[PDB]
Amino acid sequence: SIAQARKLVEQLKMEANIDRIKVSKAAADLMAYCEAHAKEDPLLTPVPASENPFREK
Amino acid sequence: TLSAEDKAAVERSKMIDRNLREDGEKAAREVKLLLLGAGESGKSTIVKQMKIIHEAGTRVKTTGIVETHFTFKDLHFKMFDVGGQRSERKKWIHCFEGVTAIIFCVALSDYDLVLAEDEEMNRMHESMKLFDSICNNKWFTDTSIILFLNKKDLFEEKIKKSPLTICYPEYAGSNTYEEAAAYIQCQFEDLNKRKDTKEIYTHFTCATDTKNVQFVFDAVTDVIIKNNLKDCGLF
Amino acid sequence: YQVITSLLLGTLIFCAVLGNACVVAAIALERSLQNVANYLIGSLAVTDLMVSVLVLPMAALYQVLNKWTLGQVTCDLFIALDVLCCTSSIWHLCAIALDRYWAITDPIDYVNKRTPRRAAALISLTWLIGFLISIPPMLGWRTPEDRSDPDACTISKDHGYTIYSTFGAFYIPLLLMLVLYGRIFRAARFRIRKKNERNAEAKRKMALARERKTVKTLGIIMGTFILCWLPFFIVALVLPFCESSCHMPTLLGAIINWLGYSNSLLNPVIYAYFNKDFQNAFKKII
Amino acid sequence: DQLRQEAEQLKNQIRDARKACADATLSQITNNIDPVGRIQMRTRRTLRGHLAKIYAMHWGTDSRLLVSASQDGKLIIWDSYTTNKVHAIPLRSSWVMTCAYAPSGNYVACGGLDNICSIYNLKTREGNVRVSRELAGHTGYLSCCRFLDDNQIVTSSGDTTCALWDIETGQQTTTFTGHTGDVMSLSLAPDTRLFVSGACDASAKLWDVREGMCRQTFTGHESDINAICFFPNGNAFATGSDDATCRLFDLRADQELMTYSHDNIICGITSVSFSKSGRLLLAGYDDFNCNVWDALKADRAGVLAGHDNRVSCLGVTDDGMAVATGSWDSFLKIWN
Ligand SMILES: C/C=C\C/C=C\C/C=C/C/C=C/CCCC(=O)O[C@H](COC(=O)CCCCCCCCCCCCC)COP(=O)(O)O[C@H]1[C@H](O)[C@@H](O)[C@H](OP(=O)(O)O)[C@@H](O)[C@H]1O
Ligand SMILES: CC(C)CCC[C@@H](C)[C@H]1CC[C@H]2[C@@H]3CC=C4C[C@@H](OC(=O)CCC(=O)O)CC[C@]4(C)[C@H]3CC[C@]12C
Ligand SMILES: CC(C)CCC[C@@H](C)[C@H]1CC[C@H]2[C@@H]3CC=C4C[C@@H](OC(=O)CCC(=O)O)CC[C@]4(C)[C@H]3CC[C@]12C
Ligand SMILES: CCN(CC)C(=O)[C@@H]1C=C2c3cccc4[nH]cc(c34)C[C@H]2N(C)C1
Repeated sequence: SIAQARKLVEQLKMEANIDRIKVSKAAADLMAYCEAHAKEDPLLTPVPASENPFREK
Repeated sequence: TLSAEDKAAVERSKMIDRNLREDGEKAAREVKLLLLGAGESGKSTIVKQMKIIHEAGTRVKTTGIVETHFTFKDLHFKMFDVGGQRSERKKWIHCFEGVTAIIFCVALSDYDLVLAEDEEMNRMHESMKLFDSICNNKWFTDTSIILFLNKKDLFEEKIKKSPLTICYPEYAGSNTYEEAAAYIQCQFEDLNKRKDTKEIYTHFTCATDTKNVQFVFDAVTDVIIKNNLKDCGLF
Repeated sequence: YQVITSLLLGTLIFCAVLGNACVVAAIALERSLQNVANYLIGSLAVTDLMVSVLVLPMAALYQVLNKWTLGQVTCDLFIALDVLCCTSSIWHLCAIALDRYWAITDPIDYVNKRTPRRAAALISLTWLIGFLISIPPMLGWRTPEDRSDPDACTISKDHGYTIYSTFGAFYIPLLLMLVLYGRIFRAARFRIRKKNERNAEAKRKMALARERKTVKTLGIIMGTFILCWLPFFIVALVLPFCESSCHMPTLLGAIINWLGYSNSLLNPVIYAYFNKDFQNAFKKII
Repeated sequence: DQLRQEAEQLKNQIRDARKACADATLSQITNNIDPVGRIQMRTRRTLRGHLAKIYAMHWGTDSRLLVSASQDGKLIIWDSYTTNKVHAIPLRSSWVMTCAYAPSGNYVACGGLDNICSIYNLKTREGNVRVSRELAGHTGYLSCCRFLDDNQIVTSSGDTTCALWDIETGQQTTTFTGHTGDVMSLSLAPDTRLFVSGACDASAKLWDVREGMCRQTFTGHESDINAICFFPNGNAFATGSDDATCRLFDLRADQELMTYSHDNIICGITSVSFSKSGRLLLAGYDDFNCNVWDALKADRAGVLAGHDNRVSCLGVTDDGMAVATGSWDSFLKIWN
């Protein structure tokens, strides 16, 4: 099982060379996406039954 | 509401529901059995013994699951062989919850043999471990097991040549087919932790054409009768 | 005076109605409780509910007031509903016994030929027998003594009619139930009978436990049926043939009538409030 | 050989880089956010007709038609608005544990213990559904399948390998290897260029569809991952496992952001999906309950009780109007 070891180490070294951003930036980009699309989310903010396809036509 | 398209849609839905109910009623009239065992454990021999003159009550080969459909004495059986599923059992073993019985096939002649993965692992011990794992699952706590002890003649020749003490160090008895076979049958039955709920039916696979299928039929009818008795409060 | 009897009959009727309605509702709104046996248990519950909401209020009003204050036509309607709904309940017990006998003795027909149509046919036959026992008195077989007393509601005393109704409502169902449950008791024992010493002892203890369980269950079913309906039908068969020298106390007659009526309250307990599936469904509802 | 030394050295280097990129946790960043609050959902439609345990469902892109797969060998196309069965496809093998509905709405796929992914043509001249192609080549049970396109479908099976199929030809265009355990779930990125797969080796891997190699590996769970779903943004994904924990991983941060676990849940997650905005994380559990999680707060916002056996499949419409949960009780419930 030595041939697969070369492939595994190549995979790890290819994974380790990617560019990474700060976790604060990632959390901020998730917050921005959630707040920008919050008004467009029927489940988060209940929709009136007039335009609710599953309650009234 | 009163539109033609809505009426057509509801009519199609009702027709589809009728077809589904008919198909479900037809499928409920079938006894489902799960076939298990080791690799060369005589599962193929048992399956071929089932399919003699009675079967079927550009497709691509599955090789994942094989369904054997046979009818014996006006009873429809569907036997599912999952030998070709080389994967983790716990991720799909719950799909077979609700089968009438489990046909566990173990070869008596593999006690001397060992697995190819490592020398210090008997094939019979692997079969016993599989039987213990499958008999005490949280899904098969209510399901009876039909145990088949295949290769009785090969087992007799092997024990006449090689003793049973290698497979069972604690074994102490005369090297004869009857005593060794009874000991193996008792060892497999002692792995049933759910004694009060399920029953193990053991049969020694024989060359006679209809005895194995007859044993399966008797075990299945006994299971159905005992389930009815339990429902009635009489068992 | 009669307030205690009024409260006792009211609570008995309320318990019977509540139990039967609960069983019917549980079968209706539960999806696991949708098989042939539970359909028969639901039809029995419906029949007992009809007994408890159509016959029991009028019987209690008759008992409390000690006289019939509803009219001769209403008296005939009461007698007809009483015989029809109670014969249907007894024949539902018989049909449940027959279905259990078929399920235990014939696994092949249990798997293949057992369909809800069989349950519907059994219910139809039970109600048809109830009609054939309760309707013929409404059409003939009425001596003038039945309506001779305006302040009374008594069944026909004709020997032929009393034999026909009493036998075809209790004694044929009783004999059929006894035979069916004896055969079921034989089959259950046959199935129960069929270190090493420890395993053998454990198996023997298990076999005696199962034998005790089956004896207890069959005893419960048969003893409930007997103690509820046998005392009434013995009197219903003897008194018509004994015109004199067999005066019947009102207390004992009312007691044997209300034992028969309370069979409808006991039936949901025996057939629904004991098996595991119904208990699980009721707990899920609650 | 000696390759394990530099293998663990590279593992340590990756861990050190991930720790260096971790300056503040997601909770600290989102602390000032007001809570989404307790969320009220009631069953609006109850789709009836399945006679066995339901293992998979998938919504249409029109947010009205959904496909469900169950052990009775039926593949029913529902109309969630009117509770009408548009189609009922009889499967050759009744052991089906995945289904997908094509984005174009023309095809439906399913697969199971049989190692074949069957493609069914819904829209045909005669109006009767027929098996378009049967995709064979997997050596394990098909766990998940997603229509990459009207002609491409990506599958994940219990042979530790995900595959990319060409439905027109029927051959595996690309095979994605690298997983150590059975691959249980699969989710396509919204841009239709990447996908993540959660396997039984307690890890999730990000794959490049065109290039066909594992870009990233995320190892946070303590048990096998049963469910995976991208964030609507496409830069994150949530994973459900038998560890009774849901974990939000970020592609760019290359590590875990939030853990969605409670002391009162000890049952594994079978299904995971996000709301339209991504603020709600809906997860199905083995205790026949679905918990709505504040994806940015790790606080439960609601419970979708109403199933009896075990919520096995769960999905949210593209328009986000409703969420459908199918369970082993043979009933699919639209919640909205
Ligand atoms: C001398 C030696 C030995 C003998 C001496 C002593 C020991 C035995 C004495 C005789 C027995 C009397 C009655 C025993 C009741 C009893 O223990 O019941 C058990 C549990 O119930 C409760 O806990 C409570 C009861 C149910 C809950 C209340 C239901 C509602 C009541 C009011 C209804 C109206 C208002 C709603 C359940 O019953 P079980 O465990 O006794 O055993 C069986 C039962 O006898 C079979 O009839 C039944 O068959 P089925 O007809 O298909 O249902 C079986 O399924 C099974 O339940
Ligand atoms: C009309 C109403 C008021 C009657 C109320 C009483 C009944 C519920 C009684 C009458 C006869 C009784 C039965 C008489 C004897 C037995 C055997 C007894 O013993 C056992 O456990 C059986 C096994 C064994 O003895 O080894 C269990 C209860 C049971 C079935 C009894 C259950 C309760 C019954 C049906
Ligand atoms: C097994 C479980 C379900 C208990 C069942 C008990 C019943 C059989 C009991 C409960 C209340 C009893 C009743 C309470 C009071 C009376 C009034 C009593 O009145 C008289 O005897 C005097 C007036 C007359 O009848 O002329 C007659 C019996 C009766 C109807 C009783 C009949 C038997 C009943 C219905
Ligand atoms: C004064 C009370 N009355 C007149 C209404 C009765 O005698 C009732 C008539 C009955 C009766 C007669 C004959 C056959 C039968 N099968 C089932 C029953 C039945 C029910 C049975 N109830 C319990 C008492």
